[PDB]
Amino acid sequence: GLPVEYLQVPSASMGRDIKVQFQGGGPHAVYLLDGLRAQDDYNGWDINTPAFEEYYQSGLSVIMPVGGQSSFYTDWYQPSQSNGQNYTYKWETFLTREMPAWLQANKGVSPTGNAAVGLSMSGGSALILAAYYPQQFPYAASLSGFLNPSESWWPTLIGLAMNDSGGYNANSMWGPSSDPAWKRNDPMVQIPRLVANNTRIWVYCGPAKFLEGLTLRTNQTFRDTYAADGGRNGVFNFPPNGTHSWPYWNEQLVAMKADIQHVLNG
Repeated sequence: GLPVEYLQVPSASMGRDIKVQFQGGGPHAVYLLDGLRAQDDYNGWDINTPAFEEYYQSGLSVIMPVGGQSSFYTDWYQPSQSNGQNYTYKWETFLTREMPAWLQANKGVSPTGNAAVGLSMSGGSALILAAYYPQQFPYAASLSGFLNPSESWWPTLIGLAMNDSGGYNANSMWGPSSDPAWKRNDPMVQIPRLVANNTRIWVYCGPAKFLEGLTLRTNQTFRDTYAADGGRNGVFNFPPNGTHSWPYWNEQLVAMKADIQHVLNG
């Protein structure tokens, strides 16, 4: 393995340095993306789980970016017009070009053959990353993600969640919900890409009752649509007693370990 390192990785596009938590152990890597309330000091996976301990000696490096609260790890249209953001979020640019090039040049981490693992806001992001960058991400996991952001109740619920996580503006990110950027970044809409790429996908989920019914309809509709579209490379875990929380999110990270090992490492 490797002692956990704390890296400063420059982002030309965002005009600043992005902190990155890193643990070596192999040329391919698991990207652990954070949730809606991503803090600026440490990645949620490291604050809350033994994710590093669990992938030590796995044959895989672990990459744990820091920051990007309410960013959906996407390239925003503009700075958030609401909370005085003085720059434009460009996290997709960062994760698909700037971080991997840094990591290949300085550490020999391969820019292809990796896994994207996301939760909450980045669950969908991990699927979108694999949909448009299949060489970089043959494996993607969404744990309690927004599988259908562009549809029905979700744009409002996302906008309200961002409002409540740092005062961010979904309008600055992807425009109003009629904007095509909403459907470009909708995992449900991009299922044919996941099917065409033969991406290995791992999907978990487990007022409040209304909210559960919304996620249940959305996630079952996702599963249904993936299978109807020819998907053969998915795992869908909807345990009744699973929760929307770090211990179950970690339980899923552990359960897919062997899965990621076989896919990325043959």
